Amino acid sequence: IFSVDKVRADFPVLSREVNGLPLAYLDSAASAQKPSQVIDAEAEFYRHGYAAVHRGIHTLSAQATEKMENVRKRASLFINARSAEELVFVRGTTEGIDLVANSWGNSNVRAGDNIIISQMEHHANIVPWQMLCARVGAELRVIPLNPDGTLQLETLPTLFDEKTRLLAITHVSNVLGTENPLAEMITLAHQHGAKVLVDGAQAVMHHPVDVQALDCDFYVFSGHKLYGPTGIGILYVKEALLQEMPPTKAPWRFEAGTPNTGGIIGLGAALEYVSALGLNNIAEYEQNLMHYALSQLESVPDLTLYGPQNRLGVIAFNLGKHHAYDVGSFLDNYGIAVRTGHHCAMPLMAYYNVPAMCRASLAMYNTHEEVDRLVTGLQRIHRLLG
Amino acid sequence: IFSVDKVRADFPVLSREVNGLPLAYLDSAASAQKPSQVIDAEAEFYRHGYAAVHRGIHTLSAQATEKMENVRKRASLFINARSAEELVFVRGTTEGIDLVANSWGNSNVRAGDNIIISQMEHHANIVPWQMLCARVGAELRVIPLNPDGTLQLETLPTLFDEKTRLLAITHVSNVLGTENPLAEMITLAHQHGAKVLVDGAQAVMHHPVDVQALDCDFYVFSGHKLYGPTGIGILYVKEALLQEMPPTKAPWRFEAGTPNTGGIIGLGAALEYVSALGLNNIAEYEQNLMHYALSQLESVPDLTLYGPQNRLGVIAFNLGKHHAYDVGSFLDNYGIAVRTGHHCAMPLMAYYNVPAMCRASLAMYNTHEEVDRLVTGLQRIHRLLG
Ligand SMILES: *Cc1c(COP(=O)(O)O)cnc(C)c1O
Ligand SMILES: *Cc1c(COP(=O)(O)O)cnc(C)c1O
Repeated sequence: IFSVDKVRADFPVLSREVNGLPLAYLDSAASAQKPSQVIDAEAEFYRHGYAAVHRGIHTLSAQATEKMENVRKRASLFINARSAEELVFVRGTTEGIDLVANSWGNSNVRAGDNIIISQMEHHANIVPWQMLCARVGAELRVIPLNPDGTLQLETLPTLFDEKTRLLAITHVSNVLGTENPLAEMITLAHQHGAKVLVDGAQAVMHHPVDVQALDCDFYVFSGHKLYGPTGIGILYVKEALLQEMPPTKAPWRFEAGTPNTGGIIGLGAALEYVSALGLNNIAEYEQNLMHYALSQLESVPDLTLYGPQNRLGVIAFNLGKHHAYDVGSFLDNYGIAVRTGHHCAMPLMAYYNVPAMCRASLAMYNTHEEVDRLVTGLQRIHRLLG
Repeated sequence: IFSVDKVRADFPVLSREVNGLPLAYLDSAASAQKPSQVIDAEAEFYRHGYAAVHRGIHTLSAQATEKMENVRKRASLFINARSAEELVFVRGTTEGIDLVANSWGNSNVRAGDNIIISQMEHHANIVPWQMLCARVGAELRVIPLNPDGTLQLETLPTLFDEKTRLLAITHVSNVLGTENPLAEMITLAHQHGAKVLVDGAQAVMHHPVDVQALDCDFYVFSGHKLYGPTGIGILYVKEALLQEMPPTKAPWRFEAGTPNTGGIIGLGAALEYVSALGLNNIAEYEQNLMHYALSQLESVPDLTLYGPQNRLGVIAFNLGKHHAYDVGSFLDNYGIAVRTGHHCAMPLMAYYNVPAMCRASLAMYNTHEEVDRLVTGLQRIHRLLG
């Protein structure tokens, strides 16, 4: 069983004070805090094993290359890829998606074709497809939202046709916490010969992810949101699709310039740390924390929530008519870190006819007590400003 | 005055053993070792100040944004840029050059134009221009080498004309250690309205670099070669050239996706560390170490050296008719790390009619004693295999 107090003890930032008050870090969806096992694994590599990694002759370089390829293998097991060679080290989810849009998109999407995204996508899964469509004269189509923050699945027959080359879809919305029915959507897409890229940046820390079971063609996620270092992400490419991506041999073709070995070592340690805790244990604790928060938040007057009741990870909200920026500033003044703004999801904001929302993340190291501070803080803000 | 023993004490890898023997790390040009001030600055950020950085409302996010912008300012002072906003955080020199080739190259190089590179360039300063030239139907022209590893400057009048849009040139050759006459070459290039991109990845650790005095239009270098973390480099863009680079406002337009704040913090600490030592002190010590090495190497039979006598940082060599790979393996078997292969400079190898060379780097933490081990090792290898 999960013990949040033991987990929290691994994270040295969580003891920090902010504005003289104990930090309540509810912004893990923007970036997660890192355990000392991750911090120290990277530091130890720099301290005792550092070298360049291009199968250099000498010992440190050869040992560092092997360390990096062992992390690649561990990442492929983490997402149940068939082969370690299907995994590409990228700088982040943003770059991984862009890499696919140029390497695969440029030679597989032609004039008169269409690409399907959704109205809940992060900008990182919108802009590369907008650019590709303008480059080649294709059409970008958008699955719309329901008020509850789920996709209007009934619109799929009007969007998928013989010229649909790609579906690019978020696994979990970074704003609403909606989890999309990927397996079923992928079956549909493949019936038309379309490939599927999954943006999984908000999925891989909340429960197991199996790309063989999903049968997705591309899958991308971010190291820094998986309790890992910045500057490193993972792009999964189904080995079959390398024949559609013209250029040495794969993974390494897509890793030009010096690898971020520091970040790779830390990412490996983060996968180990998460696996040692167990993703199903994490899921169970976070789901219970989420249910406690949504129940307590019922007692906040004039609170508006956006998204489905079964959200993962994040709670998007606005308080009365107060601007999200001001709600966020008051919460920060209490030592509570939430995120405000458009969350790199302006089409989603436009759908709800707001310019901005507040967002609280509830991660595996957050507590019922921190939820209580958020609830109390929102009540205080409402009294003081209403 | 420089004390190499005090410097070496800051670098924990240098006490490492390899093949049971004390490491002699002569491969800093591939990647440099890092002092604990750099390692710990990054670790400390992760331990006590970590957050996302998009001017997020809350305190940690705001303080982290300010940390990253202070590193940007420190980097601009380090290279004497006019304004911190002229500096772009990139993933590395490879990506920084590619960024210029697409952002500036695509909208300033047209059919029938030409771009000038040199025969000593790293592939990172060749491939983006080859690609751009094929995209737009321009011509790629190459300044050839002299046997001594210097540029054939007399060929410039046949290469520069009214259609020359860009000169892309290495500050210091990663193989030969040749330092090119940038200031003069930049005057010539600007007389034809051509811009100049300088690849400075092997320059910025050896002596001061002043982009205002050079008047270069772009300048790029790598964090991991400047005693800093991996996954981070610097691209300098003369502010005037942002009008020629169409798209928010600059530096930040060219930094999509999450910044590598871990790497940025470590890069700042590396600049501080290098500045505290003093680049002129470093230059003086490395020049004396180099002169000692070239003098001692005279006593190695059948040694071939490539490059000018006034090289910086690296000594490229081959031993008799033995393959560089085998020379490198014997040296590694003695605990001495050199690099072998084509060094990402195949046109340079082809000019010298060899497939590969050995390369020893002599950095600020290397010693006369390590030079003696290299000399002894080469004599031993020659006896044993001749
Ligand atoms: C954060 C995020 C991204 C961007 O990921 P980076 O690694 O920062 O580039 C893309 N998509 C989603 C859903 C995200 O939450
Ligand atoms: C190492 C090097 C590069 C590549 O730099 P990265 O930061 O590894 O991408 C480019 N040019 C020269 C001269 C180099 O030495």
